[PDB]
Amino acid sequence: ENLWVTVYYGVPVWKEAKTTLFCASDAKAYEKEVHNIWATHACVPTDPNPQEMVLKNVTENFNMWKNDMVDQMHEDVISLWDQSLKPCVKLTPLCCTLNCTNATASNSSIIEGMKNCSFNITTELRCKREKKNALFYKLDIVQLDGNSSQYRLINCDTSVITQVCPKLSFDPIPIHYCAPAGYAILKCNNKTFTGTGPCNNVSTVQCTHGIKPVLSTQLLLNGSLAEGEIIIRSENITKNVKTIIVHLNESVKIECTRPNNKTRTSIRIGPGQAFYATGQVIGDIREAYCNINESKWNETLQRVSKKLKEYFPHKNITFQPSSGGDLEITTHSFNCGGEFFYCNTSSLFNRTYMANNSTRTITIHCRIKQIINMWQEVGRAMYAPPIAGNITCISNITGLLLTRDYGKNNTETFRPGGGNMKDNWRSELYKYKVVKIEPLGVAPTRCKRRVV
Amino acid sequence: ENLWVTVYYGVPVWKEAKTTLFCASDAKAYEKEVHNIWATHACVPTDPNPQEMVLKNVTENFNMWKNDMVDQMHEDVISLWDQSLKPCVKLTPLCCTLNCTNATASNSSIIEGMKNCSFNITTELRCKREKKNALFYKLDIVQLDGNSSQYRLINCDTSVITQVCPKLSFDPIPIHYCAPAGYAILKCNNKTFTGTGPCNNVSTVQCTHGIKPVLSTQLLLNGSLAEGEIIIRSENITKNVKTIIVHLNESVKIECTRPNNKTRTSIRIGPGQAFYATGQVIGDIREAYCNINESKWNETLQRVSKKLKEYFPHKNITFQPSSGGDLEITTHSFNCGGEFFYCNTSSLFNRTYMANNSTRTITIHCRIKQIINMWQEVGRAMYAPPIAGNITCISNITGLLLTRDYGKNNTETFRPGGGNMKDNWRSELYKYKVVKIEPLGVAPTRCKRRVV
Amino acid sequence: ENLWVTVYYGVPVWKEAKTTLFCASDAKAYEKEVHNIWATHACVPTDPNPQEMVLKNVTENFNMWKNDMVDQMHEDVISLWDQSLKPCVKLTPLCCTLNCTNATASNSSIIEGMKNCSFNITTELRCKREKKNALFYKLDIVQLDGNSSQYRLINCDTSVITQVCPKLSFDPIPIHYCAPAGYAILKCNNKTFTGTGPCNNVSTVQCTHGIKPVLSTQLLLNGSLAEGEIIIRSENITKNVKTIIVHLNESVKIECTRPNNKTRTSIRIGPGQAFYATGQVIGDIREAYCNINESKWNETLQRVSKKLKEYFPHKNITFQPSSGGDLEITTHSFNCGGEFFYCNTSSLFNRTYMANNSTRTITIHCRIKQIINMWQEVGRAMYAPPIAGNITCISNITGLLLTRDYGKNNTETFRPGGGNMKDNWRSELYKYKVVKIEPLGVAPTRCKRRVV
Amino acid sequence: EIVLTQSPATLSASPGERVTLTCRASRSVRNNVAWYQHKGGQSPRLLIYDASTRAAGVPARFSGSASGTEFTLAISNLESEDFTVYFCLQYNNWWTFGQGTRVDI
Amino acid sequence: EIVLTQSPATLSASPGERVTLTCRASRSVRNNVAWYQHKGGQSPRLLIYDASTRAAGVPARFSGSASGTEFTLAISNLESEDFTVYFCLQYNNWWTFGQGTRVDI
Amino acid sequence: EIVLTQSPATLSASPGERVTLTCRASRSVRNNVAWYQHKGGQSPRLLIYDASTRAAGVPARFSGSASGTEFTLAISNLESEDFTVYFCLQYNNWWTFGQGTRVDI
Amino acid sequence: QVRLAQYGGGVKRLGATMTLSCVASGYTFNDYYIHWVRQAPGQGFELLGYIDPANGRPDYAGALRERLSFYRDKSMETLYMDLRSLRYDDTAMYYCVRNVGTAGSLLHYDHWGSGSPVIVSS
Amino acid sequence: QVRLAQYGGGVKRLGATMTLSCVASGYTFNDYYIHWVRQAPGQGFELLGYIDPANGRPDYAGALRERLSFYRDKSMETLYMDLRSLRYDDTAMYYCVRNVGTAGSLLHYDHWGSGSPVIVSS
Amino acid sequence: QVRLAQYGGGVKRLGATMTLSCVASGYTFNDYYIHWVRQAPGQGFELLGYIDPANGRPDYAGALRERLSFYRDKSMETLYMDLRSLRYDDTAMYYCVRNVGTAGSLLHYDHWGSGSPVIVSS
Repeated sequence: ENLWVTVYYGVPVWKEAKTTLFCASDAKAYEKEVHNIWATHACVPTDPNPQEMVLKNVTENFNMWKNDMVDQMHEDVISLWDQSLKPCVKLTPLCCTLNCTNATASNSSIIEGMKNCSFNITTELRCKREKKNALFYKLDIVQLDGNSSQYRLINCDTSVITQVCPKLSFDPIPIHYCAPAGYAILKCNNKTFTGTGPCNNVSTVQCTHGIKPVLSTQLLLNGSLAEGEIIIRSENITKNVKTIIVHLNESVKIECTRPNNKTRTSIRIGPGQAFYATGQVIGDIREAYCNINESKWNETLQRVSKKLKEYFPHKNITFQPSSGGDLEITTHSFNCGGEFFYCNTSSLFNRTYMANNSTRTITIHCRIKQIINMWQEVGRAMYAPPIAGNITCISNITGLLLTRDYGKNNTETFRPGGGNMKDNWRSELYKYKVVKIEPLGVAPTRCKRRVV
Repeated sequence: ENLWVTVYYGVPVWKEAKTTLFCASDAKAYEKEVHNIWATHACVPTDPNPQEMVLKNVTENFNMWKNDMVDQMHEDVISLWDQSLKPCVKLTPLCCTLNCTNATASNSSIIEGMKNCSFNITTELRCKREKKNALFYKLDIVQLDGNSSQYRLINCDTSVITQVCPKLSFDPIPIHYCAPAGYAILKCNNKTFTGTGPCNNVSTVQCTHGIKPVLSTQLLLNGSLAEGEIIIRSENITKNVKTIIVHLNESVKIECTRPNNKTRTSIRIGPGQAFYATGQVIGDIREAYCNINESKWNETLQRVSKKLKEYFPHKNITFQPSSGGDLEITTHSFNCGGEFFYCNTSSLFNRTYMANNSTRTITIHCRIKQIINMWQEVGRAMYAPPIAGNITCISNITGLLLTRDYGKNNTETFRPGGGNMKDNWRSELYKYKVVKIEPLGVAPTRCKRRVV
Repeated sequence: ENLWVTVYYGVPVWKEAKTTLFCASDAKAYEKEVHNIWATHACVPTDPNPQEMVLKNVTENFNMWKNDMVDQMHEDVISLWDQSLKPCVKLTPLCCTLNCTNATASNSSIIEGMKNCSFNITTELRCKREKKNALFYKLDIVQLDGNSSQYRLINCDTSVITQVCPKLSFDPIPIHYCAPAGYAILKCNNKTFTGTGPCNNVSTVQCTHGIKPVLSTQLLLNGSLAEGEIIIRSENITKNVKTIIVHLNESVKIECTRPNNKTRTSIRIGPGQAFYATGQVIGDIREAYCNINESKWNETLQRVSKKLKEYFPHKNITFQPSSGGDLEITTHSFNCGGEFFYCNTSSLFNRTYMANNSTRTITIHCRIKQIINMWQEVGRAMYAPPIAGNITCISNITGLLLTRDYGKNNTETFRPGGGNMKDNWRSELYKYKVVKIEPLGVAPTRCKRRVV
Repeated sequence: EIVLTQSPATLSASPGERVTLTCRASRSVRNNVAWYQHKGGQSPRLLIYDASTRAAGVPARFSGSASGTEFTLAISNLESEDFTVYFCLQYNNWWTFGQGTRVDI
Repeated sequence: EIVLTQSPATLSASPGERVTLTCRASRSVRNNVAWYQHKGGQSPRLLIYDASTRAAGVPARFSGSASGTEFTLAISNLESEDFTVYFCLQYNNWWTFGQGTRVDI
Repeated sequence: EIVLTQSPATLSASPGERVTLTCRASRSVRNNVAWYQHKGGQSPRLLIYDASTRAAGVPARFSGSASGTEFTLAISNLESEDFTVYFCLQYNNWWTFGQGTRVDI
Repeated sequence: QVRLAQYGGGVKRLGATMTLSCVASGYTFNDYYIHWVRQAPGQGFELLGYIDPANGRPDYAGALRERLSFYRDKSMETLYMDLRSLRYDDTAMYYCVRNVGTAGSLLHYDHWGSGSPVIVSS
Repeated sequence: QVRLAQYGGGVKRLGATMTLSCVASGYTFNDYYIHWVRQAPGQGFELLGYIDPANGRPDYAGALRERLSFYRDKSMETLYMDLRSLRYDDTAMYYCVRNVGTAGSLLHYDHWGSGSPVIVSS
Repeated sequence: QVRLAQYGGGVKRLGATMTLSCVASGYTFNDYYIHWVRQAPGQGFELLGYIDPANGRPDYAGALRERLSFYRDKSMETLYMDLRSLRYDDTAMYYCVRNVGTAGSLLHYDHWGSGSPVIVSS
């Protein structure tokens, strides 16, 4: 009895909303003066330590598929890539038909994945036509009609090509995302979380942990690891799904190399503009390749199958190589050092299962490429200048982007896929959700205000 | 007796000021996902219904000539046109000398409004120089000196030419203008309002009604209609005036067509862009033309004279065609479908008057043009790609942009004019005025505040 | 006894901080509608009179070397030059190899500082080339290898060249700098101030006095004058210093001329734009030159020495010409009218000293140049079109940018230097410092607040 | 392979009547079912999806509902437009269609 | 055609005197009238417009006023600058000029 | 020319010991003095500047101090890294270096 | 707004190979999966498979995995379906169809192309 | 700042045709109307007509509408006046003159060009 | 990050002239002064002079002002030291070295190049 309205300001209560997050970073590169394609372009100073607060007695929903910030990650990474490529040289004067022949080196009367070529150019603008020569990995090139000595760069037909300036680095840096004032970010700390439904152990932060913007396909690499045993995340509107994300509790090492020496050459294009064509290949010629501990691979796919049959309770599971489409999805792909790789993963995925460490070492063939589509756009493409000398690289596999075949009697089947870059960031942003605080609460109370 | 100062906050009082209005729109095109040159570029979400409040007992001044927002309309329309044309292709490779000859229709020695032409082009950079051919409406082209087979595009001496991308549409959409917070917009609802002096029936809104950004000259079309009988708006500093706006209380229909079939063709400019040159004309040839109900035209000009003699009380009034200058003012002009028209309106304006519906149908000759100046700038010009096939169009005449001749004994005379695009928006923004609220009022009162 | 906390808001107290100052100007040019490279680009309306308040009984520190706003002056001037040059035409079509010969005029069978040249150009774009000719001051040009008739523009190897549009003017205007709200600017009014340590007569303003952004080297000109006798400002971390600024209490007039008549010629680049090449030289040929009152020069260097020996108490002081490096520092340089000058100041600086007005008039040889490095950046060179006819100019010397030699027995030595443009603005911004107000003060008081 | 059965194969009706069409699945498909009108010799059109959401621009006379393994399409007013073929589709697992149903006079 | 009459045709004055010039119209021109100085053999210059607004940079010694169909220009100090021709112009309807007036010693 | 003298020319020490090196100037150089390690046959490295500021990435075992015309470098733990040459440098007036000092077993 | 035009329909010789084709317009070509579906006369509709236009990934019905292939000329917003080794029972109407989906799941169809008839007999 | 330079002045033959010309600078060429005005010796000033430089629209005095024509080379900020069929009484000083106006009305003149004399006699 | 690479080191003939060279990378080339310093065997380090790379201004030790010269190819981030008229005692290690400074004063050195040995004997 005897109750009246009262207003409380600052009441801790919230609702879900779309909101513009801040890009945040270590304040200059890895806290260093180096030039790097992410953190050298703005993205504000360091979070020294995220001030995580664990909420008592909160039950709250999360939905990693319908998430409001993955789109912003996708746009922001694209924006940094656009802003950083924009000043660099457009290779447009290079784009006309090349004469080409078999490429070679001393004690290598062929280099097989490759072609030697020569082309018309102008060394200074409105000066005389001039001839220069270089070799290209064959995948950068198309052959014009007939038996044909005539070839062209694969994208300069359809799109403008920009050379990425050799001053930059492709290296990822640990980016952070932060709330603007009056928004808040929630983590969901339950160590078994499948990416949808309620969480029962929840905490808030002004910013995410670090995320590394690694471009990759088929294999999630240099990412986080799951806290439980292996977690399998899918949508659950339908058995039909675009991607399944498998998140490992144990990293599998992969090592890779481009062992041939590269002779960089400089061909002028204009005032302060130089194109780093790929000159003579040096050393005892090999393919690019990668290596894996076969014990760890077998254990990993056994564990993955042993979890995956919990979603799919009928008898048989099977893995296979890619069905078809572009190199970008039909192979595993990544950017070790400063060149792009494409690996025929078929020997990793020939495996089968049913109801009821430096030995046997797996090694895989890789091709490499200089002309690259990004974000699956068209009309713009990137040329990678050659990295001089020879290259070694090591990274951690952390998860698989699977997709599932047609369902048939007693038999599921899966293969590597994904390739749409959003699924990489969704494979790590699955934790977070963003909310707006609505602080102006009202309630009944056993009081009234004096009139005097 | 016994009076002291008091402050009232939020007092409803205002003064006139220049202020930056918001562009507002239906939230995506006509509430649709289509690509349109206005609403697809920003301009914020829909006003579902303007919350008009009629003010009791307000007398307030309006001045449509000295108005503070017409300039912003002019700048904003230009801005949208700049922002939307900027990504589309520059026809820069095309501009050097053409060779040309009489074009031909089927069965025919000729086609009269056009010239056939062929030209050197560069195609993909430093591939072979190559020859291509097209026909142009004669008005797009200048003949170089002498008896001369030699010709050039009319504008590209002076200017960059941009081809508008065929993805877009020239269609108007109903734009709205809205006040920022603390400004307010007043309408003046008096159904007889001449555009200057006091109004006695006034209302306020957060936003204007819709306005359609129609490019036209001589004739105001697809606009609003006056609420009374015909209204004639002029400046009143002097009998000399730049323009007179005549605003009709009854729309007169006009219908138009380009009945010939156009063969679109694609010529490659470079690494993604096609020049949509104009290929062979198909079908039984006609001019472009437009049609009007001659009864309604005669009644309209009778009514216009019957009002106009109230401003000019002496014995005679007369109409005539344009005196001289560019096509853009010497003819009626508009952009039906996706090409630009220029019509010799002389048969509409041969009329005389003095002191004391599908019959006789008027039809008028029109030419059509691909190369266009906008806003009467120079140094930039628009190329319209041909609309393929054939075109029909209908629109509503709503007002006349007159200008007055030298005044002579017992005789006024008027002819079509305007052409400076500001007068089109002033022919509909004449209603509104913008004000800033000055809410901090003070007054005497029979009170003082306690010291305790 | 009996003391409690209280808060005072608005307390006048401050700390030093980096903060973004406003660019401020006379509201359009010199309060005129003329087109000028500073004030026509934004920079807000006039301060009618700075509201200077002298602070009673304030002692406060100033440090002109470590100053927080000189960097912003440098960036802002760069920004205005970039924003104003960006729309003007790139001379890139001109850059291919020139053929050249000795330049001449009627009754001048040589003009010695100069070369006549002819070149291939593309008069209408992507069609037939043409030969055109012009003459250049020799310093704009480099000779390609051998005995060689072959030459190139000095910078277009390394850098884009933009022609500054003849519509603009290089003239300085009196720019002002102003604090954003809650920051404040302090002047230091002590008439003897050396640029570092405490000041005892201090005042505050919303804005600086006017500063003229004069590009010059060796000699500070059209600047302010010192209030005392001559002031010498240096850093004092070490006897080693990059620059010494000498600030005069008395202007010394300098007068200059380019007495030869220039024939401007117009060569088309493409759509609307033209290269204003330098055509035939007219009149009785002379060098460019400058003149000074030798009495005033001798008195000035006597006074400068007579102060400078107070910092350097041992016996001998001496002046010398430049040691080496680019023209920009090895000579005095300035931009009279609209062309750039470079003067061999060696006859001004041959002087010596030790322990214990239109007569003898000094005149000095000057070369002049069209192709210019700016802010000492590479990559972004500038071309000045010729000023037609002939030119006279007058300006006020106000200070010397000295630098000091190796210290040797009983003997200091100095020569002209500086050239890094920051030292010019630091030679006038030495007065000001910027602070943030921290208005939320707290203190003890003999009060407590009532609980009721 | 999830089967859909439509019933009836052909439905007898008169103009302006309310009319009901039925579809059943060999096992659960949740609500992940849709209905299409198929005008003779023409590209089909979407009516309803998730067994219940009428799509944009579809006539308000169409409606639908579900219970377990069974799905129902209704039309409030038959017309010469609607004396035509219709089919159910499921997208829960794999895609599969019913045999279609014709509505006639 | 709106006529302007100036009076006098020639005005006798001495340096440093205050001096007044007059213009009349055949009917009303509101205040839409201006005055110009015409130095011998040179492009004229604007003094006053709207019968009363002294233009920018014009000497303060010039002033003007109106009453009905009549317009007045005045100068506070004659000088060798100002022993010269002046004319009134109306811009109410069309444009027309007076016959001009000369001021002399 | 400001002279620097280092002392000793050679310093006898054992690993893990704290060790001290000294430098003196012919007249005052304020604190404008620095110390460098010179590994055999290699580009030197900065240790300390302004007689007291340890540079970034330098081992914490190095430290230094000053009094009038005299400057002191100290190392808390000798090692095979540090049985090597070191020199003082002054930048108060002109630049000049000491004769260097070697630390050995 | 949107369309799916089609071509390639007609009489085909017994045992031959055909390429049918579909041309999109009016929407963001990377965002929607395309499905190929058919109807033999007197039979209910049947799915052949689907293709992601963005990366060109195909997926096929288990009965036809040997015979079908899909590819796209991405710059042309254009898709192609090969069916190898035709048989009499492939005689049908063939459609390309647009499929809606969230980032997680493919769902119902929202637009059907014009349809191409094919008749298998020499 | 602003100028109106002129040319074309000189002796002209009886009954001939002439083009006089005027060149503007220092202001936004589209914003101001230009008027052509003349003075015969011993007569008050007279208006020939005006031209809007932006669109090239002319208006003429009723006495001379048959004989005059105006046009502009807009990229050159340059105006031309034709007077056809000269007579002895066209002997005069001719000026181009700048006219101020609001968006509504054209008002006083604010700047006069250098003036071109013309003498009509063979 | 930063480097100062060097070249030009080797045997040189008695009384000859040499150019040594130094190549920078990894930092803003205009911001830091470069000093040229040497060590003869059995002697303490010695300064030859310094150069501002931005404007190319040189400065010299008083003993060597006649013999030295410095210049830079600024677009190549590259510096050159000429020493004219070599003598036996110029036999030394030569370094280019980076010098920190505020806007007011040059201070300590923070990075040494790789070093070039020179031997003066025919």
